[PDB]
Amino acid sequence: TFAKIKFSAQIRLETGLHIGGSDAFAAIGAIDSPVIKDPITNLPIIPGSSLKGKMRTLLAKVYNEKVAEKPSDDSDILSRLFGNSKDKRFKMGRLIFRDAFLSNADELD
RNA sequence: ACGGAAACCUUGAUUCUAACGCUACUUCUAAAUAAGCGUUA
Repeated sequence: TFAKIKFSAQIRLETGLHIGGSDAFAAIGAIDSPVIKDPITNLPIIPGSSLKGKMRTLLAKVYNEKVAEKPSDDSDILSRLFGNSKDKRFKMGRLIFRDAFLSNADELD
């Protein structure tokens, strides 16, 4: 059965978040450590690469049953969802992450 | 059988050290617990 399930949620920060972007890329920021933003709305975002990497690192301490010096000698559980470039049968995972844009700018205003 | 696959803008950092809400200034100035004894008898 070919289906696609979509875990949707609202990530509410409970402390200040600093994902951090390049100084000249996310606009020229006067501050020394700017956060990553949307190139048009100039609102902070949570890129899907951030969530994917942090989730893979966290589940790499639980569902690995061993240690890995690279994200290639990983468990089948992590490879099947996030992907492994050197494995033929998991060259792309079953999880697709998305950028998380600001959703409550009205409420903040 | 998508110039594509895999990749945390990440690790370590105390908005901290020093500093008397302090110096000067009389609750003070005059003041008898005292005055009046009528008229009748």
